[PDB]
Amino acid sequence: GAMDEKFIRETIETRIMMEVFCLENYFDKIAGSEELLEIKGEIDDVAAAREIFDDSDERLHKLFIRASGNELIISLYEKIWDRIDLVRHLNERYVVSNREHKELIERIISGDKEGAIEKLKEHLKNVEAETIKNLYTY
Amino acid sequence: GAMDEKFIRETIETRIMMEVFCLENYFDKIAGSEELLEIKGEIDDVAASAAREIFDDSDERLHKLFIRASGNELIISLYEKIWDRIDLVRHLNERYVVSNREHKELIERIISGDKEGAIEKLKEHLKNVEAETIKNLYTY
Ligand SMILES: [Zn+2]
Ligand SMILES: [Zn+2]
Ligand SMILES: [Zn+2]
Ligand SMILES: [Zn+2]
Repeated sequence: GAMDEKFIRETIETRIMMEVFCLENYFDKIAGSEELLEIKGEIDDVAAAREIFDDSDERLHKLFIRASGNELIISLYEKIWDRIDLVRHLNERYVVSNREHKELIERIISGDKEGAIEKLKEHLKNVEAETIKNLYTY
Repeated sequence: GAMDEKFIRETIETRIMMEVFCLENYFDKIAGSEELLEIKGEIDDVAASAAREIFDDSDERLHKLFIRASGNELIISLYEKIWDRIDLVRHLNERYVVSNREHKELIERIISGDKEGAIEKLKEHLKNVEAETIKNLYTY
């Protein structure tokens, strides 16, 4: 099939399914992880947010999945990662996605589980909307 | 790795992740489907005690329906990828009568519009299946 609106929407919906489940169910492990603080540091360390982005982005989303310790979930996420990576490269949103990550991280470390789950959904839906908005602006 | 408790628990957790997401987000499509009613009919057409022939066919169809209703081909394809594993785990412990009862209750919650209760029942069903499979991992 084509690289089209449906392909994009399916990718982001799958991410919401997986990443939000893991954030919700492994919230305390994520919040307590050294990896989270390292990612936060990498974001905080710069004003922009092109260099910051690709690393920090993959690391943050993959952390939520890894924290499950469920090797089947981890493997399924790795299986679809090239597709996830394609879709993220369709539209450059470094500054704004970075801001959303930073806010997500602060909700997590401050213990606002309900708000972190909301922010992760909002973030993925925002990314989706902007990617679809720009599908014909190449 | 081994076919052990962790393997089993990971399988059921994955199913809860996928199937509950799809039931929650495509509830009205599932509730309105002809397939759901065909499955219910197949369950209702034999005694609670006769679930064995019932079971394999109705069970795969019911769980796969939830996924299919998403219309998300990536989700559908990932569920298909893990299906042989799901099918292994279900075969580890024979629970035909009781799982069939749980399917019937789940279906009734769906067709009656009780979305919150259907989601609860699906989770309870998968967790009940998990617990019994682990309970019996050394009773072979
Ligand atoms: Zn790149
Ligand atoms: Zn992101
Ligand atoms: Zn069989
Ligand atoms: Zn079942």
